[PDB]
Amino acid sequence: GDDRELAILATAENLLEDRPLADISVDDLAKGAGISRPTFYFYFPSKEAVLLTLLDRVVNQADMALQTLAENPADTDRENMWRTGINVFFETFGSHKAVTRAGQAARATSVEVAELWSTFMQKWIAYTAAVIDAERDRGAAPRTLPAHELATALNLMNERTLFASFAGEQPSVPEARVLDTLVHIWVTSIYGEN
Amino acid sequence: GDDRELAILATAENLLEDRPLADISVDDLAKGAGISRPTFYFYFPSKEAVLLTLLDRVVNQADMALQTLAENPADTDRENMWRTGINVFFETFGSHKAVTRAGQAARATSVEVAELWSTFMQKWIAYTAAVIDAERDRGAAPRTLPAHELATALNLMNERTLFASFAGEQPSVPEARVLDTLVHIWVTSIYGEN
Ligand SMILES: CC(C)(C)OC(=O)N1CCC(c2nc(-c3cccs3)no2)CC1
Ligand SMILES: CC(C)(C)OC(=O)N1CCC(c2nc(-c3cccs3)no2)CC1
Repeated sequence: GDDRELAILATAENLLEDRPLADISVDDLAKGAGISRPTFYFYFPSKEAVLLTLLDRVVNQADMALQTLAENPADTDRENMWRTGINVFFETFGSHKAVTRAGQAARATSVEVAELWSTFMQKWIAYTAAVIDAERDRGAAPRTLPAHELATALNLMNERTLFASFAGEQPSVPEARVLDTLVHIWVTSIYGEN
Repeated sequence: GDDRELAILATAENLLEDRPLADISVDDLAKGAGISRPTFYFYFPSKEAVLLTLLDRVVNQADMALQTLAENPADTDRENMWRTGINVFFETFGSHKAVTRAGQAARATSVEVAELWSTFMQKWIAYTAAVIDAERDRGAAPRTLPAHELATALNLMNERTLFASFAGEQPSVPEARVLDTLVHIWVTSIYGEN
């Protein structure tokens, strides 16, 4: 009943390693999962619904992980604080590169995928702006740009930059350099007077 | 002979305002251009080839404009220097939002579009890193991150952020705030010790 769904999901992720969604069929997924094609159709209406679910799981896993840090006041400098937070996304999405690649491409063809991404991007930006605001309150960061606007561009940077790196796009920041790169830009733009 | 091509190009850009490429037909474009369908096929092999050409023109227009500034040593502060350069892209792409939207989406389905974008992104990053290097040489900017890595992430920020704004994505930085936002992050990350 339920392993069947989980077997579909694993097969989908497995097969996403080697080819896009357009090159994987319901037969491909039923076959991998040890089920017939109409039995697939009991768990999912389409291969696109399988992707949506994979992406949902990865996005939520990154969100929950971020909330774990949000509840814990880890004794450290400002720089370490942002690094560990950026690291949540580096590690989560980086541990699921195929789903991330596929999920990003699916934004353009699927309003459910587009909505999903939009929802969590809104949450992550709001939390970032909440933290920049706290920093400003305590006199740790200067009152420069509107915090929500600053938080938007920085999170958009992280999206584009982390994902370009994972896919090895030309141009991209090498995966082994991306964390350091993003953290530099975050700290100097949040804390910098100029 | 040649206005016919230019009429196809104008009709394509006109029609891109109201719907995507998938909702515009060769008949749509021949019709707008005052030509028959087989006469279209003399100038372009596909609607996708019409897009590629539109994008090529917009990318080159932004590149030439950037090179005009690159040759001129405009007397001003560091902040103004980057602002006018970022402005080249804000203005060019912002004056051609439909082609930009369509051209960005076409990256995913067209290796010629993907290659085109990749080529110019490589050029623009190289020039940015060349300027950061000059700044460092003259003692204007500190030797923090590798310049080419810094330049990559900043240009990726500009890509994602400017384009999200133009399309009015949720989340996005309002178009009237995006220039100020990007310039802040560029100046603090290039010039900031921390
Ligand atoms: C200070 C704490 C740990 C609370 O927050 C952070 O350090 N953050 C908040 C969220 C930031 C974030 N990055 C991202 C994305 C990366 C890639 C695509 S979205 N989404 O949110 C990373 C830094
Ligand atoms: C200092 C000079 C004027 C030489 O350069 C700049 O100010 N630049 C270099 C190029 C930078 C750039 N932005 C972009 C993109 C914006 C949107 C998509 S690419 N490409 O290159 C903008 C700032």
